[PDB]
Amino acid sequence: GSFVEMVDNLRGKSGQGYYVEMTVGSPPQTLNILVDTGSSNFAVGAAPHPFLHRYYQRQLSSTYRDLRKGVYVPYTQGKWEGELGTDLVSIPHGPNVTVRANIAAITESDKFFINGSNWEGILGLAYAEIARPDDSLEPFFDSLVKQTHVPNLFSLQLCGAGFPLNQSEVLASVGGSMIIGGIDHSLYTGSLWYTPIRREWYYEVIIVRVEINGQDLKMDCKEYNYDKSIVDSGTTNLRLPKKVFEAAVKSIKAASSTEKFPDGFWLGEQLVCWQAGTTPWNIFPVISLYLMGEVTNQSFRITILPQQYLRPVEDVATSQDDCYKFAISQSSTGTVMGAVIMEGFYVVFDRARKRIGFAVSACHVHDEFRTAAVEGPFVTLDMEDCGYNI
Ligand SMILES: CN1C(=N)N[C@@]2(c3cc(-c4cccc(C#N)c4)cs3)CN(c3ncccc3C#N)C[C@H]2C1=O
Repeated sequence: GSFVEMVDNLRGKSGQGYYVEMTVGSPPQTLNILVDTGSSNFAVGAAPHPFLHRYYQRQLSSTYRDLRKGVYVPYTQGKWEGELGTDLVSIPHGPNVTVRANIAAITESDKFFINGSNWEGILGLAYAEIARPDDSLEPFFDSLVKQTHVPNLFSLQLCGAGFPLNQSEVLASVGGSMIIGGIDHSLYTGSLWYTPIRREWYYEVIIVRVEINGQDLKMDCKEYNYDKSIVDSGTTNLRLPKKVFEAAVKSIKAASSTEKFPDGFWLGEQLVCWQAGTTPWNIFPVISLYLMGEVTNQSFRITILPQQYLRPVEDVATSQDDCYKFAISQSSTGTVMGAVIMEGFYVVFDRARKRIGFAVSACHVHDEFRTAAVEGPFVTLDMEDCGYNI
């Protein structure tokens, strides 16, 4: 561990997202910010809202600069509108630098802020191509790298607890680490394996094979990346393209057939509970995603356990039972490797070398019989054909 100042600087959980503390303005205004590798804007609440107990007050910052331009950001689950500007920004438990970055001051929103999440803004870590209004609005990390000597790379260790965390607990627990500008060896075990970043917009990758307990899903690999596959700290579930989801669920049901679960469970709608300590992890299969390697015709695989894809939730009666929701769901916008994948691994976003690294996380949840894994290499042909083209 060479970055002790940044280790354990995250808080939160997959259901509400993971956040890091940041400061904006002069004097510094502290805010908690959602870490999102699935978007590219730095936006913070800048007006009163029922679910916020603090927000960015531009009139109190001597270094605030108005860009005199609005920004509207509508998405599937919600939306927000803001006013663009720039200000000095820092990350207390991060690199010891202060940079002038773009900030979308959120003045109106719908279904964005969450009651009890404890975060007041979002940090989009993806590329400029997907920044709103357009790619001319420089993303925070781009500014950080351009204005300082911080290496163009960051790594994330998202730590799921393995059990439900109440309001007080989630506030006092360490949710993981975001190492800005480097890789901390204390956050993973084994080796790091890299997959190429296919294109720099979202953090796009290419999946070349999928197994459920060693059994090949056997679909045309293009299906696995239709219409794209991305790594997103801002998505709770492992989301799969409709046809892949259908085949995967069928296989997971078959592997766990000694126990029957209601359709609502598989739809991610209702929870399933077991007497305290008796969750039958062993009847559920491990899932392996093979990713294109850096060497020609070479791939590697990352394997997760049900301890990753069964999300712990508190029982409706807050009993002593151990309950979960199935965290794999369908998508009409490609594969999304969300917290379900990320909680099992230390993930290195090596922007400098256009690649993403994976290693078994020192904080992944497992049992005495199985562990998450990152293994390689495997001989794989025509992997370029697995990538989708409109
Ligand atoms: C998938 N995904 C995502 N990666 N990021 C967004 C948000 C995620 C959460 C959220 C809430 C709770 C838990 C978790 C988790 N884990 C995440 C709140 S808002 C932001 N977004 C944008 N997209 C494009 C441009 C700008 C923006 C913004 N802002 C589309 C949203 C989305 O649907």
